[PDB]
Order: sequence, then C-alpha cells, then structure tokens
Amino acid sequence: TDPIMEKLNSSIAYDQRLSEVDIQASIAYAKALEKAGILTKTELEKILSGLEKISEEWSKGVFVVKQSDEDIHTANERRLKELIGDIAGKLHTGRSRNEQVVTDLKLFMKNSLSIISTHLLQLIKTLVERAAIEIDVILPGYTHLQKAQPIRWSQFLLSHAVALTRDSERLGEVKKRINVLPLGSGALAGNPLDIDREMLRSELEFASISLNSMDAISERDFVVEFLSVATLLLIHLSKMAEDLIIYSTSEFGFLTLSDAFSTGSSLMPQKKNPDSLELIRSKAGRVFGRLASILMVLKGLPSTYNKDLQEDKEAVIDVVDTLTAVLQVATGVISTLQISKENMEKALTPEMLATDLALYLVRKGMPFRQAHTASGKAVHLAETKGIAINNLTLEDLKSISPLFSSDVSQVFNFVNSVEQYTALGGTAKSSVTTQIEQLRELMKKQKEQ
Amino acid sequence: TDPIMEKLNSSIAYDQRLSEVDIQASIAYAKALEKAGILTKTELEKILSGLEKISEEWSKGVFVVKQSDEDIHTANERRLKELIGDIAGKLHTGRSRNEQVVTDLKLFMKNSLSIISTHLLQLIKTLVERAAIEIDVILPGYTHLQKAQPIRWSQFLLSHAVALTRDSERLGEVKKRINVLPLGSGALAGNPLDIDREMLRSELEFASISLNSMDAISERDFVVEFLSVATLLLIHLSKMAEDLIIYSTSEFGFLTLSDAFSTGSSLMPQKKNPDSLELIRSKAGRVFGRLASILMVLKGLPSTYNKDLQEDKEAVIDVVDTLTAVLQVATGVISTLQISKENMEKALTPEMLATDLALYLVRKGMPFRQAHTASGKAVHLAETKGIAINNLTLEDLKSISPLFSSDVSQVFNFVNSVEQYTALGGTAKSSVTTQIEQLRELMKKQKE
Amino acid sequence: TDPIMEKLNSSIAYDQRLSEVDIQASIAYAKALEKAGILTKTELEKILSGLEKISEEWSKGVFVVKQSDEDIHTANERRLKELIGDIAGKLHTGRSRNEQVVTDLKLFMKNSLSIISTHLLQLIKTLVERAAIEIDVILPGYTHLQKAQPIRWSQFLLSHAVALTRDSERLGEVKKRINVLPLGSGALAGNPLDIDREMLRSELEFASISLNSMDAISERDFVVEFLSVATLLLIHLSKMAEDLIIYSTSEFGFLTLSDAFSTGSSLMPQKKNPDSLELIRSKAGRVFGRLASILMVLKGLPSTYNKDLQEDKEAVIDVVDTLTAVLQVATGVISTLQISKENMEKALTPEMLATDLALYLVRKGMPFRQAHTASGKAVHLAETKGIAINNLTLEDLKSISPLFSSDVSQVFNFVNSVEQYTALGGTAKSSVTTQIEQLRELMKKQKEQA
Amino acid sequence: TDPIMEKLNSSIAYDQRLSEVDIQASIAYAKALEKAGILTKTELEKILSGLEKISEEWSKGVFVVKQSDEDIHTANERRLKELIGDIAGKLHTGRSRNEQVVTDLKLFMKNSLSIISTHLLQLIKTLVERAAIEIDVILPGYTHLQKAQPIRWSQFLLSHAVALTRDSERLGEVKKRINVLPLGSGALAGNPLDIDREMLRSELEFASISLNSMDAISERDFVVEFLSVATLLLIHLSKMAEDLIIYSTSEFGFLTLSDAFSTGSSLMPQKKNPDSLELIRSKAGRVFGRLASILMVLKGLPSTYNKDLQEDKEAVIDVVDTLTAVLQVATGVISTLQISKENMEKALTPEMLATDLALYLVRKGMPFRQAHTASGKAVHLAETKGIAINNLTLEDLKSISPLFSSDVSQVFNFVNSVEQYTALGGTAKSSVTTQIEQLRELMKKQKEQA
Repeated sequence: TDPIMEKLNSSIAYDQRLSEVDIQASIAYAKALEKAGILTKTELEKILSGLEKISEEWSKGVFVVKQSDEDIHTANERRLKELIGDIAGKLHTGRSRNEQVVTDLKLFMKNSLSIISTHLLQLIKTLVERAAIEIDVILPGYTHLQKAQPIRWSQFLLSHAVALTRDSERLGEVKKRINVLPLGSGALAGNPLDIDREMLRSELEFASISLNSMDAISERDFVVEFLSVATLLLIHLSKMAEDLIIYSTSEFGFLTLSDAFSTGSSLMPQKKNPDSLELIRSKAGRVFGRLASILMVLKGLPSTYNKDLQEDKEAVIDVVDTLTAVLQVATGVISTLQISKENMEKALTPEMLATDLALYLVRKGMPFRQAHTASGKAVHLAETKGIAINNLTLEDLKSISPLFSSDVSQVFNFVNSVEQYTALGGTAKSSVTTQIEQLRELMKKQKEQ
Repeated sequence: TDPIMEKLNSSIAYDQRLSEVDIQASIAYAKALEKAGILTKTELEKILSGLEKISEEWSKGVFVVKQSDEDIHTANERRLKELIGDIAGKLHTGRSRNEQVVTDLKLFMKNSLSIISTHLLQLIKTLVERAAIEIDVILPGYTHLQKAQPIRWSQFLLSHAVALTRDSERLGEVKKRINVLPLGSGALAGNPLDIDREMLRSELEFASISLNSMDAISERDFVVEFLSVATLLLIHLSKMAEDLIIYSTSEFGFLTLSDAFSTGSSLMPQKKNPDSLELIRSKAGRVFGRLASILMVLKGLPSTYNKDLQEDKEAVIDVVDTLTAVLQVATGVISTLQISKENMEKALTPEMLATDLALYLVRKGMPFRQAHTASGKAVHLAETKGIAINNLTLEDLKSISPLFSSDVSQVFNFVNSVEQYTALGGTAKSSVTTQIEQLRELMKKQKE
Repeated sequence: TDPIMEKLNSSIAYDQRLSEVDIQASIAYAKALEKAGILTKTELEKILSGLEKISEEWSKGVFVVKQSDEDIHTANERRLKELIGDIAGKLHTGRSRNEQVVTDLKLFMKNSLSIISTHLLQLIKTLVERAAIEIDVILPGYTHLQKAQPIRWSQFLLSHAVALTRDSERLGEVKKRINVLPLGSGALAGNPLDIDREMLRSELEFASISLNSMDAISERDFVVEFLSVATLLLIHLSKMAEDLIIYSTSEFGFLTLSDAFSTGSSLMPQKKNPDSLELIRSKAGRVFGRLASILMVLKGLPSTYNKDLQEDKEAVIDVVDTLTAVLQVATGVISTLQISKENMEKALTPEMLATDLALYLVRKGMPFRQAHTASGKAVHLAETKGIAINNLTLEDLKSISPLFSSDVSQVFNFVNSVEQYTALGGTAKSSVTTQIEQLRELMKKQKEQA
Repeated sequence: TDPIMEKLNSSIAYDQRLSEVDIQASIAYAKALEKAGILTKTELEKILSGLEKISEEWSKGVFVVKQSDEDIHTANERRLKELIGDIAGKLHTGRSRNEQVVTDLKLFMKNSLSIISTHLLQLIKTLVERAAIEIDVILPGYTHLQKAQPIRWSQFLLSHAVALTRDSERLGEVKKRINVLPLGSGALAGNPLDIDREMLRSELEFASISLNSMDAISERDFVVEFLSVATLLLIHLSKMAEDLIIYSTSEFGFLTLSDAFSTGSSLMPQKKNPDSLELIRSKAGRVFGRLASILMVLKGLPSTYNKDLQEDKEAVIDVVDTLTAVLQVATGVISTLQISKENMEKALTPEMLATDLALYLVRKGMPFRQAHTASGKAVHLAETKGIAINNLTLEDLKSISPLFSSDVSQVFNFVNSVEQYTALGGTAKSSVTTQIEQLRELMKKQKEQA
C-alpha cells in the first residue's frame, strides 16, 4: 500500500475522539458474544478488564498511538491484543468495521447532543431572564434597518429566544433517530451468529434497534440532519450577531459588550470591538460548509457501503465542537452586555407615532385610507410649522379632521404605543409576560427527557 | 419607480400559485375585522361576496392579470377594489404585507405537504409490496461496488423503503412547525387592533398561533426545514436511481425499466436508457440548490423584516413541484420495472461463500482468526488446483483442517447463506418478513 | 412514455431563449453539410430560406408553439418541416442533439456575457468617476464596524471599483473557454461524416474548436465557472449593499438613496428603505444556489452523456438575467445616491487621532512601543482633565516625553491624518488620484477585450 | 479574557504552516523599514539575525510553542523579542496584523499552487502518455451508462486529460491574482510611513502591488477563486473515479487497480476494492464544503476588516493538502492500473454497428431517414433469421436496398468503426494522435509559465 494513500486514508488523528465510545461498543458486543456461546465466561472477563484498561489509558491521556494505527478501531484492537493475547481476536467474530463506524459515531453524537442541549437551554434561559428584568425598556423596532415603530427591548430578546427554542425542538427530533442502534448489522447483511441485538440495545442504552442492515450501514441521515439543524441554529445566531454588532456601534449606542467578549486599544480606551459576535457570525459559514460537504458526499452513491462515507466523522466532530463553543460564548455575551437605557430611550422619536396617530382616527370610525391620509397631513403640517408632530395644536389637528380631540395627546407617549399590541404575540406588556411563561413551559418539557 | 428595479420586484409571474390561499387569508381577516368592529356586518357581506368571486375567477382560470399587477397580493387587492368599491380599503386595516407573505406561504406549504405525503407513502408501499412478492429472489450485496455477500433482493428494496420512511417522519415534523398561524403579527410589533388571533387560527385551520410578532415576520425556518428534509429525500432517491441505473446496464443485467420510463432507439431495439432515473438523480442537485440559496439569504440579516426574505417563494414552489413529480416517477419505475431472476442468480459466485466457510468452522468451535486463515488456505488451495472452492474434496478440506465434516457441503448453497442472517434486521427470510410487518405499521402511523 | 415524465422533460418554457442561437447553429451546420456533399447547393438555399424564416418568426415574436414541443430544438425542427417539408430531414445528418445543446448554450452565454460586461464596466466607471468628483470628502473608516483611522470617501468607493474590476477580469477569462466550438462532436465519438469543423467555427465565430468529442459532450465547466464568477461578483455587491444600507441608517446619516431605488411611506416621508440594495444582497444567495446545484448535478456522473446534464439550461439563464438586472440597479443606486458631507465630517473625532499622535513620535525617532505608551498616557490624561486630546498643553505633552514639539499641533487635523498615506494604495489624495488613473486604464484594456 | 472565547482564537494549531512565510514577510518589512529611516543599518542586521534564526527553529522542528501564543504571528514575535530584546518592537512600526495575515496566506498559496501544479501536470502527462501506448485498444463508449458505439480507450483517457488541462489553466489564472502584494496596506488606510512598496514586492517576489488598501485588507477573492477552481478539478476527478470504479466491477471486467490502491481480503483474493478512487470522489464534497463556507462568511460583510475573515486560513490549508494527496493518488491509480484488452473487445457487439450501416448508405448518397429506416430493416431481418447483422447475406442486404455492395462487409469491423471519426476531436487514430500532440504542447506552455 502506497504511503500517500494510507496517509489520505488515515483518521487516527481526529477519530481518537471516539476512543471511549469504541470501547463501550466492544464491551457490549463482547457480552452478547458470550451469550451467543462464542466466548466463555472466563474469556469475557479477560476481555472486559482489558477493554476497561484501554479505556483508562485514553481518559488519562496516556494511550500510545502507533504508526500502524490507521484508525481508532485498529488502534483499540491492537492494544487489546498486546494486553490480553490472541484471545482478543475472538471479539471481532461476526463484527465488521462498517457497523462500528456508525455505532461509535451515533454513540458520540448522543453524548454530544446531551451537552449541546445543556448550553442551548442556558442560552435561551439567559435571554428570557433578561427579557423579564428589562421588560420596561423601549427602543426602535426596525425594518430595512429603518425605524418602524416602538417595541419593548424585551420583545426583541424574546424573538431570538423563540427561534432558538424551535432549534431545541429540532435537536430533540434528531436525537431520537440517532438513538437507534446499528450494531448487529454486520458488513451489510446482518450479524451471522444470531447475536442478541435487543441485549445490545440496552447495554448501550439505545431507544431501539435498526430495522434494516443494508440501510443501517450505508445511511448517514443522522449526520445530514444533525448538520442541517446545527446550521439553521447558527443562522439564528448569525442574525442575533448582526443585531448586537449594529446595536453596539457608536452610531446606534444601544449597548456595549463586556471586556471578556470584546477587543480594543489603549489609544481608544472607550472603543470596543465585538470580536465574539463576529466570530460567531462566521461559524454559520463553517457549519453550512460541513452540511454541504456531506450532502455532496452522499449524492449518487450506490449501495451499500462505500469508502466515501468516511468523510462524516470529521464534519460531525468539528460541528459538535463549534456549537459547544459558540453557544457558551453567546450565553456570556447576552448575560454580561451593558445596555444604555438612555440611548434606546432617545432613539424613540415623534416621527414614529405617525402610524399610531393614524390608528387613533381608525378607532373613531374613520376608514383606513382616509386616516392614513389624515395623519399624512398632520405630519406635513408639522414640517411647515417647523415643529415635532406631538407639539401640533389641537386646533391645528382639527383643521385636518374633526375627529381629533383632547384625548389625542395620549398618542404621543411611547408606552401607549407599545401597549396597543395586546393581541397574542404582540409587544404589549401582557403579551411579553405571556411569552415568558410559554417559553418556560416549553423548556420544562423539552428538558423532561 | 425604476424600470429594472421594478423587474426585480415582479413576482406575479410565479406567485399566482398563492392566489387561492391569499384569498382565504383575507377572508379570515375580514371576518375578524367585523368581530373587532372595524367592519359592519353589512360591509363584511360585501367584502366576502367579492373575495369569493376573485377565488372562483382564479379556480376557473378566468382571472385576468394586468401589467400593473406586480404580485399576487396586489392583483387581488386591485380586483377586489374594482369589484366592490372604496369599501375594499378597510380590509387592509391593521394588516401588513409582511404577514400576508408568511401566512400564504405557510398555507401553500401545508397543502402541498399533504399531496407530497400521499405520493411518498405510495412509493414506500410500492417498494414494500414488491419486497413481499419477490422475497425468494437472491442476488449480490455490494460494497465498493464489488460483490460482497449474497442478499435477498427484498432486503435491497426494503433498505430504500426504510430510508424513505424516515423521510416521511421528518416531513410530518416540519409540518407541525409550518402549521402555526403567523397572521396578526403586523409589520413587526403585532396587530394594533387587538385582533382575535384564536378566531383566525380556527378559520384557517392552523394548530396554534405564532408566539412572537418579530420572530414571525422575519423567520424562514419553516422554509429551510422543508428544503433540508426535501434535499435529504432527494438524496435518498439519487441513491436508488444510481443502483437501478447500474443494475440495468447490459453488463449487470438484473433489471429492465418499462418503455414508459426509458428511452431507446430503432437501431438497437433491446437497448434501454433509464432517463427517468437520470432526471431523478439530477433533481437532487436542483433541490439542494434552493436549500443553499435560502440559507445564504438568511445569514447575517438583521431583525426584523428585510426585502431579502422575498426569495423564499420561488424556491419553495419549485421544490414542491419537483418533489411531486419525482416521487410519482419513482413509484412508476419501481412497480413496472422487470427483474431477471435468472441473471441476479447467475451473479452469485462460490467465491462469496468463503466468509461462510469460516463461520462454519467458528460455529464448530474454532476461534475466528484461525477460521479465517483456514478458509483462506482453502480459497488459496483452490486457485492452485485451478477450481472453485465449492468443488474442493472433503479430503482436500480436511487437508486444511480436520474440523471440516462432510456436512460442510451445506455451506455452498446461497439460500443457506442468506438464511444465516436471522438476527433482527438481517437478510434472512423471517427477518425480511418482520421488516415488512414493521413497515406496514409505520405507514399506518404515518397516514394518521 | 409516462405523462409526469413528459412534464419533467418539457423545457420549452424557458429554452425558447435559445431560439435564435439555435437557428444560427443550424445554418452553420447546414452550410457545412453542403460543403461536405451531403447537401446540394439547391437544397442548402431552400433550408436556409426556411431557417431564416423561422428566425424572423421568433424575432417578430409571432412563432406559434405547439403542446407537442418538448424543447426548443424540436419546435424548430418541426417548424422548418412545416415550411419546406422532407428536405429538412437531411439537416440532422450526422448531428447529435447532445452537441446541439452545448453549442446553443455556449452561443447564448457568449452573447450574454457580452451584455453583462457592458453593464459591469459601466458600474465600475460610475464608482470611479464619482470617486474623483468627491475626492475631498472625508469620513470614518471601519473595522469591526467601529471607527478606526479616518479615510477619504473616494478611497471607500474605489475599494469596490477594484474588487469589481477583478470580477471583470474573471468574466473575460470565462468568456475564452466558453468561446470554443463543440459543434461537430456528434453523440460522443465525434462527427462521422468528416465535417469541416473549422468551417463551422468561422461561421459561428468561435475563437477555436473543441479538442475531444467526449469531453465536449459531457463537460459543463463553462457553466460551473460562469456561475462561480457570478457568485463572487454578487458577493462583492452583497458587501457593498451591506455598507450603503448601514450608511443609509438615520443612526449613521452618511447618505440617502433616491426615490427611484428606495421605498417609504407618507407617515414618515423623511425616511427611505434601501429596497434596491437589499434585493441585490439577497441575489447573492440565489446565484450561489444555482452554483451549488450544477456542482451537485455533475459530481460522480459517468462518461459520457447523461440526462442529468439537462439541469444546466435554466440555471444559466436565471443567473444571466439576475446579473443583467442587478448590475444596472447597482449603477443606478451609486449614480443617484446623495451623500452628506456635513455628517461624514462630524463623525470624525479626536479619539481617532491617538494613532497619529503616536506616529508623530516615531517620525521624531521614538521607537514604536514607547511611543504607543506615550500616546496612551496622553489620551489618558486628556480623560482626567475631562477634555479632548487635541487640547492638551505642549507642557502637558512635554511632561510625557521631551520629544513633543509645537508642531504636534498639526497632528490634530483630519486632512493631515489621511494625507499620511501617500504610499501606493493608501487614502492620501495623490494615492487616490493614482488609483483613478489605474482603474480608467484597466477599464480601457478590458473594454478593448471584445 | 473569557476562556472559551480564547479557544476560538487559538489558530496556532494549524497556522504554523505560515511560520516560514510569515518570517519572510517580516524580513522584507524590516529591510523596507530600514530604508524608511525607522531602523539603523546596525539595527536591521540585528533584527534580520533573529528572524533568520527563528526561520530555522521551525524548519528543524525546534521552535518551541507556548500556550500564550494564540497565532503564528504572536508566536514568531515572542521568539524574536527573546532573541534580540526590545529592538524587536520596532519591527512592528506602521505594520498591521491585518496585512500580515493576507500577506502570509497569499505567499503560502503561491508556494502551494506551484507544488499542486506540478502534481496536476504529472497526472495529465500520465493520462496522455498512457493514451499513446494503448492507442489501439477499442471498447464501447457509454451514454446513459448504456452501450452506444465503439471508441478507442485513448479517446476516453484523453477526455479526462483535456478537462484537467483546463483546470491547470484556471489554476494558472488564479495564481496571477494571488501574486499581488497587499503588504503596505496598514490596518485599512494604507502604510502611514511612506514605506516603499515596490521594495517589498521585489523582496517577496510578487508581480505587482495591491491597488487599494481597504480592498487589499478585506477582500478574500483569492480564497474564493482558489476554492472554486479546486472544486471543479475535484468534480472532474469524481467523474473519472466513477468511470474507473464502474469499469473495475467484475460485471464490466474492463480493468483492475493495483493492490497499492485497493483493498480486499484473503477470503476473496481476486476481489479488489477501489478505496483510492472512492476516497478521491468523496473529497469533491469536502473541498466543495470549504467553498460554500467561505462564500457564506464573506456574504453581507460590511467594509472593511471583520474577525469573520479569520475562517479563511483553515479552509485554504485543508484544500491545499487535500489537492496535493488526491492528485498524487490519482497519478498512481492510472499508471499502475491493469486493463483487459480481451474484455474491452468482447464488449463490442454487432448491434452497435447498425449506426455505421446507416452511415454506409448515407456516404453513397442516400438520405438520412431512408438510410436509417433501411438499417432498421436489416436489424429486424437479422432478428427474423435469428442472427447478427454482420451475418446478413449480401443478397440479404440487397433485398433491402440495391445500394448495398459487397464492400459493405467492411462496416462490420470495430477498427473501421472508430476510424470513421476523423474530424478534429473524434476517436479516429489520427485524431487521437493530434490530441496527444496538442496536449503535450499545452502542458509545455502551462508548465513554463509556472
């Protein structure tokens, strides 16, 4: 075998991450082998101690990888032999590297998803709490990055929490299909020794066992969807990244990141660069990249097993480490950023109540198109008089429409503006509180696993 | 008001597919506007009566679009106004285009999804049913596209059916997040007229209402999911298309497609090209593209609404039609293709039973490594004698290991070979049957 | 054939766009069939008269399509027969639809790329000229979207002209490989009747001819790189859009779009939505998708021809009309946007000059590290006295380092600040003026590359 | 300061690959720094002495790292400070880490592209040379993965060589845009000390210098272009891998890969698994992933520098190494693979010559349709008499058309079949020879300018 080939085929570098799960998978298989009558009670005991010792070497970071080790599987097989003798060879009876690969990677994914869940929920929890505490703060709502209408700083935070919560539900859905045992599938036709797959299921703690050996070996649906969900979740973070970065400029001045999540120079001690947020926005590309790569690897592949499939491991490991890092950095930013209630308050302008003034007429029976026009004049009449809209005269307004009354003054209040949105999901205070309740009930259920 | 700029906004060319759903949403909103007092019982009467005729117009293909109509929403907005007068204007009270866009698309998707589902369950049923009938057939199981071990053709068909079964599951899931009402979100802060969203929910038949107005106007998670599940579905089909394409070459000769799904020529009557399978294989790329575009569109956009979001429509609509066509074509190919039991069988060689020769010794007590060596020495010994290992003499095998008894003959039998895989999920007959039962029960939980 | 399968093959809707180039290809081939002996001069004349007739029917827009037409190559094949009958059949002698497809597509791309370049050079021109006019405007330069060292507005404008100019170079390069004649490759083994390929080349005006029939028929490199370069170009525009969109926010107040390329309402008539720029940003995704699809279509496909290759047509045309419209709208926006020198100036602040203050000590000999510390103490003490750095005293300054002189008073001036960058590529006026000459030249050469 | 945050910056793990080039970028800025006046001739010698030492510690594996060094630059600076003292600091005068990263990346790409280019040409030479030697082998060419008509093995090999040739040309175009110096751009406004950029260019050996500092700092075109080109190249390989994998099946039995590039078991000695081709085909996705990723990263970014740009380094290094191995593995696969002339020949059938039998009539003046129809009858007749068309009798064929003459017996010969395609690009032997010479010529050109 050519050197440049075996190097390109090598995977020991990164798949060492599967060392622990590889062992657990062999332990279970050994146990079931004993039940099948392939191993004796004695041999099994020799294989477990051996395997467990190998487990310790890795955990202690003392395992010795050698030149020959093509992958983590061979590595672990070599060690067991060195440690217990040719007896270790009986372990591979009926087994196939083909099924180890998917078994280990799924085991690794289950464990990984457990951690990603934790951090993902902590991020959501962090956004919801902040929304609860700052429920009074109001600032501009944007469209086309232009000021549209007032909204509660909380409605903004909750819109992100809501999106991230759908991400938590999707992750949960992926987890169920990853939680299905492929071991006992052989090279492609099944285990040839009537292995007790049910027993294998509960040793590894999988929810159920794979239905078809050919599919179980050649499918990488779990990788694709984990990657797809990972990507959409990063898309949500990239969106939030964009928001905070813009809000964190000096032009906007709505908030300032904490020292731990920013960079700056002594020459401009007040300037803070949102490195953390930019780092996170970029990971969306990194993750999408991995998703696209695997979608391309699977397309057109004949059945059953093909070497092309080996590309999954690295992609899955990178994305796992990417999410873990990114979620935690996100939690921190949101937790420690400093808002300027004063600046957000100043961003609220009279111009932004032209919409509200139109609605005021609508409530008094005036038709949509006419009220709109009416407010249109008030806004124009204000330009002429060279004054802000809230300082026009009741006498001025009345020249526009008889329907304006002393009670029109309330329109020019921002709290009144937001409180207009009581309908479920709106930005009114009750609606913000309703959302914080809904999201907490949601997280209690999603975590009840 | 710039000529080319206008060209880019025009969507009316493709979004007329939302004509009926747009009308239904306006109908639901009007009703709620009456309940809020924005419209009088009378006004409502006249608004629906109009909306209804706009619907009937579209359904009957009679609706007539004008050069000024820049998109389906504007078209119905203009048609209603010229059918009932200035009164039409009150219909837009407190309502935002930002919310019509998502409401209509979610309705369109919900509907298309039922249709997709029916076509998908049909494909699955065709594979399962065929696996049931051709269960006795046996052919090579491949790895690296080299003959690995003997498998049942049914196991091959069910592996694909199982994969599509997961596709059906994901679809249902996407469906639940799509079946949520976004109406009453305003342009971003919500409905300013305390609209009854529960009423709108019931009228339109959604399962629940969107939780946050900002999130509801700006997210296209529902699109990305649909495109992702769709791409994976197509990936599965691109895999099946490849197997059948290779299996239908004259070299392999396992099957032949019907004339309905193949092309040929008069100079070579027996030659059949599987372009139905080729079209299908290529659509995996098409669908993948739409997925990549929307992702790219969403990345980095700030809250809340941004013109960029308008790209979703065309992508969703294409993928929906592509899926509907591809599935039906898939089903036909599967049920009318003709397999050659003879050729699939002549393809099984004794060289594939060397693995079985070793298991034989393993079942007789020998540990794996030595069994593999023994089987290997027998394989080698045969090359030496220039014959097939199934033609070795018992004396020849005992020459390699006393463990070999006269019964070893039972090894060189392809039925006995596949019948070793009884463990759940294997290719053994009992196990294939079990898969068929399990799949029938899933198809049933799927319909529900 | 199955009904749904027929819908899957129907490409007539979008491929009519190749009607003209298809007819040009037939004419070429036809004439080459005469020279080959397969046709008589008489026959050629009767076929050309028919083809020419069809051409007009498309150009006049009066061609009637039948529900029988699955694709453009069929519509013409039939229509020619309706016109001249049986003699039309000889035109397809030795020809393969597999070669009609790429030939027609390469012709359409050539014609198209010629249109696209026109618009691209025009966009680049716009930026460059406007750059010269507004060469005096100065505003903040950003990194991390936070203010760094001030720069000239023109420098900004030119950064986009330069990137766009590389896009133009890449298109020129794609144009070359596209401009290779595939006609005469047959189904996959080449033309069997020894047709004069070079003659077809001349007639069709291709630079050269394809080297391998199998490669010619099965490759789609020309589609891939075309979508590739377009995608990069859109990336550049998506970046420029992000810039202008943000610069157009009332929060920044640096510029405003004309009404022709914006949106707004009567309630807030003083506000403008950057619709144009947002559409364009979104189109980067659209184009990228088309790129992704063809890449997936082609991966792992076997030699030589497969129906899969049919997915190229639509993608190409879509990307062509997107580029064509996006560039035009992009030129309009840049052309009509109104800036605010008043605000771009204000955004310029004293804190942005601490760097210059430190450089100042470098010019006077002090090493970088020590000078960095020096400037540090300076902006720090300016804080203590609660005053802007520019107002410290020569003594306050002298207390930090004896090296401070009274000339440091020039340090607190923006124009001087930008004028520090005289090295090629920098924002200094002469460096900017130089770039404007270079761009004009590059555009000259590219313009004269067609 | 946050720990997780710091693991996301630690690029040392992979950017060490810029160690040597980073040092060269500095050795060049120092020398330029001296000319500017910032350094003394004695200082320069001192600084260069350090760098020139640091360069060795890496090129010998001794450069000890530190869990304080986030990136390769910080690592290289640290070791310079330790080697020469506070004088090192001056090396950073006016220099911005923003320009160091682009400078280092392009230099690393210029070097890598040159190595890659060598392997690419080796692959191409391996296919063109083998095509010459095995130019007589004839096998069926496929469309829709079905048999269409005889072709020369060499016509197949050359088609892949031709596609790879265009990759070679694209890579060459990309190298010219990467060979442009961005050093001297500062943080975004340019170098503030009038550094001599021409001196830098010459020292580092670039062809020209960047035109605009803002662009030079923020553009990642060179990463995108390289990724695009590398993806098309891999697609080409994914297609070659598919053909060879399929041709290596026992079903086709056309060729066999060597053990060095295959896998198998003692249980089935003859079975050989094309792992080499499979690994290669899969990389098409991996490399494409990198391209998708960077395109998303740049899309929508505002000017100028943004931390996001930091995702370029790893993608580039990964594709460089992926391209390097894949190309060598391919060359080894083609060169050491064994073909089966016998089986390639047994695959050629008479049914495949009906087409030729039709062209036989055409060349004698019969119109296509009539000739095609006529060939159809010969085929049906053969079914009738239950024999192959080469067995039909002259009297038999006459009964179909009086145009058939005894010389028609020469239609039924496979060498004769391929020989019909003499038109430039076709599968005839003279064409295959012209192609080989044309390719040998191209490689020459593309090799000289590399």
